Amino acid sequence: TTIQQNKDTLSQIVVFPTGNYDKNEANAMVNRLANIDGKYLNALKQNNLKIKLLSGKLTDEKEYAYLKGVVPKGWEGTGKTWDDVPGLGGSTVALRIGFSNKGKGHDAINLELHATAHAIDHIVLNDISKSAQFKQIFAKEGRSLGNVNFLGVYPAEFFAESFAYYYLNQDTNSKLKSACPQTYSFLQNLAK
Amino acid sequence: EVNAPVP
Ligand SMILES: [Zn+2]
Repeated sequence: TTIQQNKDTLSQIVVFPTGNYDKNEANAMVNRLANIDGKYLNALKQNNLKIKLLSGKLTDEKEYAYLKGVVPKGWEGTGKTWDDVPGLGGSTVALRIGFSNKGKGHDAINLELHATAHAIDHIVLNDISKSAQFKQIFAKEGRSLGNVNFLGVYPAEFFAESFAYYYLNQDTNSKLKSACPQTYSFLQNLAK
Repeated sequence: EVNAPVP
């Protein structure tokens, strides 16, 4: 689908916050999500997945208050809790506006694409990151995309970050193709 | 299921 179609899809699943926030930056986050293949976005929409953009801390939302003080998986030793984490992906998606870029409380290439990749993995693709096919790819290429002690340890995180590289822009797409050829082909074939 | 971003 075109960018126009994907933004149309995203206008039906993206939820904007009540309080004040940077409207232009929220729009920029939507624009980057619009690079995701429309097949995935419409599957998320069919499953009533909402992409919640947040004006404050994740745990300030009523539905995430249960995570206050909880140490996220893989963040052991960081001294941080979910209160300080700018994004969440999986059965739901919640993203703090303004924290997209690497270094804004995270080291993902892009916050919203990484988090939405987790939701696509889990909701649309039946946890494909844990499939035998992807485990063999992850075993070979899981350390070729940096942050090897994190991406190289958790297949779901390698899937999510590889997904983000594939769709952020053409430079990251090409960088993935050179560093992780089997992962690139896997994602290319997955999208038809 | 919840997953945090890369630290
Ligand atoms: Zn993650």
